[PDB]
Amino acid sequence: NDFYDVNDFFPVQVDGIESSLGKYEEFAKDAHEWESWNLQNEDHPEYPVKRTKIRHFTLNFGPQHPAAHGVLRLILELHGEEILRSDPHVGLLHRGTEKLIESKTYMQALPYFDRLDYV
Amino acid sequence: RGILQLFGPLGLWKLSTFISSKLNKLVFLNIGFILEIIVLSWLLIVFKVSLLKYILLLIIFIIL
Ligand SMILES: CCCCCCCCCCCC(=O)OC[C@H](COP(=O)(O)OCC[N+](C)(C)C)OC(=O)CCCCCCCCCCC
Repeated sequence: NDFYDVNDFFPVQVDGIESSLGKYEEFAKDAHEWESWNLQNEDHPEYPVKRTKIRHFTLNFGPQHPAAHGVLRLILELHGEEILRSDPHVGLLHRGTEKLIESKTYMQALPYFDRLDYV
Repeated sequence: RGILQLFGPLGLWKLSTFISSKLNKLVFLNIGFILEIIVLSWLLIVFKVSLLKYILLLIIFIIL
């Protein structure tokens, strides 16, 4: 689901567990203490392992980075040092040029274009 | 069917079940558990060997 998550060898039918001093059910109400009496091996692929979904290291290649040519919140999701998913967050410099040009003449709208690319 | 069964298969099944119940608790994966017994056994070297019978008496007491 959202917060946590939960074969080759034959499924082997074994029933009628017995010891030398009785049956499995005779000492069932006492064997939880006995760690050597458990019937759920930990190598089984179907063994119930319930582990929380701890999110991966998501460094922010954020606005305050010299590599950034502006203000870019580059949300990088990385495991180890490889790159899994990248979601750039543009808009930290949305001055709304397209909205302002609609209210200014064709001569007055020219200086807006020099401010698109600084170079 | 009386004392010779208490001093026999029926009586010895109780004693074996009692002792084997205590033992099966000891076998459990724990580094701290196995560490103390190793350190505890170092007391055998320290004690004068005239005191082995007392440790044997004490060890039986802890079984209970
Ligand atoms: C010095 C004189 C020597 C004489 C011979 C030795 C004594 C006879 C013992 C026979 C027991 C038997 O046969 O074990 C059979 C018994 C129980 O029987 P069960 O099948 O579980 O039936 C009972 C079923 N209940 C209980 C579920 C109702 O199992 C045991 O307790 C296993 C441990 C046996 C310990 C043997 C120690 C021997 C020490 C001998 C030196 C003192």
